[PDB]
Amino acid sequence: FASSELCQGDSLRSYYASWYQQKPGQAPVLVIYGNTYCNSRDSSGNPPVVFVQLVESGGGLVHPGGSLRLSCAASGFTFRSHSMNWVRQAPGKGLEWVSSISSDSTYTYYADSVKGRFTISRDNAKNSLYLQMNSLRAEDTAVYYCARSGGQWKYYDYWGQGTLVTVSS
Amino acid sequence: FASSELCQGDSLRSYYASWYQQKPGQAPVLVIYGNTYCNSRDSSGNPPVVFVQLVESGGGLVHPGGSLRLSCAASGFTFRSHSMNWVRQAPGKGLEWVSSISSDSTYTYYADSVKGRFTISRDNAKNSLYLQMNSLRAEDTAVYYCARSGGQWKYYDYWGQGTLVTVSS
Amino acid sequence: CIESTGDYFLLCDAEGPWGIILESLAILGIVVTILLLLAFLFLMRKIQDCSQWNVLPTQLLFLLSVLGLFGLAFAFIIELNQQTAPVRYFLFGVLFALCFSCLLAHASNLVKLVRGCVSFSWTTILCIAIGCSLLQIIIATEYVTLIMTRGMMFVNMTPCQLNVDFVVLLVYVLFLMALTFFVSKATFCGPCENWKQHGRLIFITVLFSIIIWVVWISMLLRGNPQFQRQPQWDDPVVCIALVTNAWVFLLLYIVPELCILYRS
Amino acid sequence: CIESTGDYFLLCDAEGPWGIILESLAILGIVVTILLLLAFLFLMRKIQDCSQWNVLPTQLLFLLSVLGLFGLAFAFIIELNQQTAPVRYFLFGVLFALCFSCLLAHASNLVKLVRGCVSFSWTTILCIAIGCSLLQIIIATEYVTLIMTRGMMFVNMTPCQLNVDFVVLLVYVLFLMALTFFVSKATFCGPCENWKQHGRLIFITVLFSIIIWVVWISMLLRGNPQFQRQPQWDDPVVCIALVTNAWVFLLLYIVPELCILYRS
Repeated sequence: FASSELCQGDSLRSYYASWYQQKPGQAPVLVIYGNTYCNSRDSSGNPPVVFVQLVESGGGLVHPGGSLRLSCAASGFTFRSHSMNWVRQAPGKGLEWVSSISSDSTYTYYADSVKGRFTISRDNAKNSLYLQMNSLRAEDTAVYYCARSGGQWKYYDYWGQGTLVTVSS
Repeated sequence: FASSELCQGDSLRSYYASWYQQKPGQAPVLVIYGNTYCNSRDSSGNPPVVFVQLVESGGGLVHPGGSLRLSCAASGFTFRSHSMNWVRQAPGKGLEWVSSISSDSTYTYYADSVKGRFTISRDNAKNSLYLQMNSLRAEDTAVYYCARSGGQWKYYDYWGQGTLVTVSS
Repeated sequence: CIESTGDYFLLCDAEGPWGIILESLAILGIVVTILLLLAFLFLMRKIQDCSQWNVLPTQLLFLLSVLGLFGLAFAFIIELNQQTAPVRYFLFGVLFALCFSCLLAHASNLVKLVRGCVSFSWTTILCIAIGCSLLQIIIATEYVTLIMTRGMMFVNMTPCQLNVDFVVLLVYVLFLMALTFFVSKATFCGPCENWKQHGRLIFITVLFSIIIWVVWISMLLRGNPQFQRQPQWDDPVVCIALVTNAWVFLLLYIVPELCILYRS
Repeated sequence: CIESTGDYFLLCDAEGPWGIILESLAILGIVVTILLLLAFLFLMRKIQDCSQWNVLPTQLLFLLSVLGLFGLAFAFIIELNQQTAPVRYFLFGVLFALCFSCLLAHASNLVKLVRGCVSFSWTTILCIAIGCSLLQIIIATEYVTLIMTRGMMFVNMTPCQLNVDFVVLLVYVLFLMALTFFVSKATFCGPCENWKQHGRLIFITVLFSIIIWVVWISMLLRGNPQFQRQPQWDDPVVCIALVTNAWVFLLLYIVPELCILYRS
């Protein structure tokens, strides 16, 4: 469970994974739901996922060591029917997992590399998903995309447009 | 109180009137609110008005003597805050008044030339306005526009796009 | 200086002139109820019989509830677009329960003052007058807050459910009326006759006020959709029923009550 | 075969393993309560003293309410996203009011059986056990229907007001608990001693049951926003309080009650 294990892996007969495609400069889409970007369900305990419209918010310019707030406003769909997935976009490998709140703000799975600096919640009143980027890190400039899962195959059919936050030294 | 009385009129010191300007092929916009298109508030008992987005619905092709239902859907504004007016568009003179439901469906001022064939109502739940054009008349082809009044001067700041219903023999 | 129009010198009342023809009756009710309450408060000075001094607080609360009914009928014509949406579903139930629970209190006092027992004290008759209204004030202050704070507010409810909730809220005062009617009917088997005229007074009042209800609630539920009388005959008929129920209370009950408990 | 995960073999429980560590306790509660109810129903065959036969229906309803509490704690972990939204705000109040009103009934029976009077009949103790719960079933069947039909549903309210309404709904059972505590504290002045151990049982039970409440409700209102323990420590702490209150009722009340009303 270090970095990217896969899309081959000698642990296939313990879960089920999916496949994804992504046009350049755009949010990715699933290819097919359900021993040999990509996606891989795992059982590490620590959140194991590695690689009708949704819009994200945030435009602050804060120096490192400060605080910023991210958002994901969406409508046209049942907010209390699936699970959202904050995902960060980095050049090269691509997408990486961030906090993945589900149901009604009852599953706060902060990511391994951000656990303690990102707080997630699900507000089903205004149908919005937020993110608190306090204690900003210089080596954390990325695009945090907003998605909503299908659940059974961990496929994210619904996607946002991300937000290019450029916190750096 | 026949056809169009005015914008001169020998009843100026008993009410207050307004003025309108209309680009061709577009809904009119009021110019200035508050003895000498135009407008003229009067006190005839019968509804005396003569001359953030609203959309209208209806596309049926019903034979004369039949029935059809009109609609006006709107959002982005407080539905239960002012009065709204059905208005019909005819070539030549221009706009003519139709039923003018207000508050919460408690004031039905159906038009003199249509009283008995048009039923109006205000629904504040889905923020929609309806119209029942049952017992269709051949000589009643017009464009019924949807507006929302200001009240104190009977100015209609908000306007719709009408509906080209072409019932004819 | 308050009218019923669209807004600020706009189109006047449509369908019917159910404006001043209820405002003047409400004003007359307020004035006559104020004078009657003053007379009924001065009535406490001169009464020496403690047999009827027990029901004086219950009649006082009936007068207060009728005054509230008239004052609400004053604010029951402006329709549900102002900040008077909450009061129309709380004060109505509270004051109807107050009045009919005062009627039930008097009925129980008659039951226990006709068949040889002793009239309850001031504490007991007042407690039984307010106890039956406690459930209704609880139910109404639950409904009103649950709507104006948690759920969708009153001015965005469809009229098909915006007056069905009137019945849903007033089922309890309906049960209170039914209990009052049954008790005053059961008062028939009684040897003493000096209080049986009060029993027949309550019987007549509740019969009139159950006839006033067997149609108007039924009208709002059934006929107005069929008569194309909604929401135009939705609020005016409610205000008409309110003001004539206040008047039948003040005239068919309190006037005869002051007639048989006269001033000498 | 029911787990607590995201959906269909997904990520497991976070924060704490408040799953089977409450499900197994609920299952044990169900089994022990079923066996205890069977034994307590067979107890009616052998009892010959009518002095304690009066409280048998009240203890039976307490057992039923505790069984309902365990069954609700079974359905109090899947969070507010299924069709189990209505039950969490109706059954909790109803069963808590049922249990604490049975406690109040037993307390009143002790008051009127310790100072020289005679224990109430089966009808009276059952009526006073259910009457204090009538207001709560009314309040709960009002709240639940008013929200799931008229206002915005449970699954679209913010958690900051989705557990404040829990306190707002349970103020009545809080008053019921306070009344039970005051009554069994006032039971101190009593000459008879054969029923004072039941009174001290009630005193201990309600002291424990006001201690579990003086923090948990206060915790949800105050500390969880400050401890960053919401809405992850929102539902599990409620289920923990529910299951330990059901267990303290079944253990620290019903076992000692069966110990002083033993089988011979």
